[PDB]
Amino acid sequence: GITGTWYNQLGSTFIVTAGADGALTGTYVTARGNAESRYVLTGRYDSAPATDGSGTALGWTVAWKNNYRNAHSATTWSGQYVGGAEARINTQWLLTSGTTEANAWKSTLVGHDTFTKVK
Amino acid sequence: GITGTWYNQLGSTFIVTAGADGALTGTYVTARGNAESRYVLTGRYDSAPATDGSGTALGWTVAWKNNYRNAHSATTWSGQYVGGAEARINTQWLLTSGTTEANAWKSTLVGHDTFTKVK
Amino acid sequence: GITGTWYNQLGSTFIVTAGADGALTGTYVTARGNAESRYVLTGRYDSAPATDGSGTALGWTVAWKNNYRNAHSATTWSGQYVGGAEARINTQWLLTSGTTEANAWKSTLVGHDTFTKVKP
Amino acid sequence: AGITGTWYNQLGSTFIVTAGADGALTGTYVTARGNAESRYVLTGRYDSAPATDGSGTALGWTVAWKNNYRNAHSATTWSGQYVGGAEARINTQWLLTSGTTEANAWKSTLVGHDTFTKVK
Repeated sequence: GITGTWYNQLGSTFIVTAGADGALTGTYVTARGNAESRYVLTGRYDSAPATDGSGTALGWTVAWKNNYRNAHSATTWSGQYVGGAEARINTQWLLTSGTTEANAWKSTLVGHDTFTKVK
Repeated sequence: GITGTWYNQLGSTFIVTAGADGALTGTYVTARGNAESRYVLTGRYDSAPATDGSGTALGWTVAWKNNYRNAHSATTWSGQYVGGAEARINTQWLLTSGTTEANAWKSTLVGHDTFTKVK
Repeated sequence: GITGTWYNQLGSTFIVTAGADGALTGTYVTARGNAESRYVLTGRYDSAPATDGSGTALGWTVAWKNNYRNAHSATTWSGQYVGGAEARINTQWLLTSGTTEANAWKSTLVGHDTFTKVKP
Repeated sequence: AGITGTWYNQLGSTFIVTAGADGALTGTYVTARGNAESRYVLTGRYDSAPATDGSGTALGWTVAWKNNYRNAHSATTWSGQYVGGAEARINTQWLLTSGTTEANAWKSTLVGHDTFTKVK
């Protein structure tokens, strides 16, 4: 149920393969949809989830460097897959920027994102 | 730099290798430190950080399932490596459990961990 | 604008008054809705926001103790009010429970709530 | 309780609070510069009947970053626990939300952690 293409509310797209061993690998593409807008992702999921209607736990990381650009920052998503007709990945994320020690206090943004199988 | 053996405040161990293409791979071992406590990690880091004194942004995920136990949860760590003598990795983390839709609102914990090369 | 009765997605009600000095005072009602589910809230908001089409920053706290129960915990919401056609207050929140030292690493939940003046 | 008094964080900030019998926290927060222009009102709540098993006392507070001398259009909320004793401490996480346009709300909220002690 996880492997495939997911869309968030703001225009982003994440293509992921969920391997049998717990691995997530894919590419995350930012709103521009550009080759310059593609980044690698890697994560982990619960490959033996409860079958009692509970969600499947997962997280992934994107570092925001590719061959064309580098924002010197890393986003991690933590969340759960929810299957069925209303299939959704519900997440919270933390975005950390590389800063100097004095600015370290304001290094990390926190948000949330919901992903769906259609836009 | 990043490649190595790090320890958090509480006794967990993070064995990581940082690769040229921006990959983090390794093993996370919880405080007990036996075989049943070893978990696979994956992540990313900025492989070309700023040269001005800023940290190196990075993130990883551990799904809390191995061959012996499955907690049906995943933590992601978002942070930065600060080099020099007294190298440290300062993070924030999100731990999400798989839950029913009714309990989702309390599926995620947040905290902070600091890692150093000394135990 | 902020003053009034607001509702989240999960059934709760935030009854708030925005004071001229930047105070928020009021009552937070969890989903059950009877008198054992009413708690005091206090908070602060930016009483002179920017005129560039930005939101209005605010936050508040509720400690989960009233005369009927005590959960030994407290939630704070940090957020912004966005006015407009369908006025809303977008927030993230942190819930901390009282714990021992050995358990303080799992003391804090994180989540987000969207409040509207229209009840779901 | 325990909580009433002056608390210092590592970055040079100071907060002076009074804990009321009914769960009120009121006071002032002073950022590192230390003068009038660096002083802000704080309001919050705490568990006035904590457990007696040695757990912490849950609490939280909010500061909106506006005084009579300046306005940053943001507010911070701290959620945490007081832990009493000889080395008393308030351990917190915080969220700092800034007022922004809709296009930038995704990037409105910083999260971090602060520990407050009674010695500077």
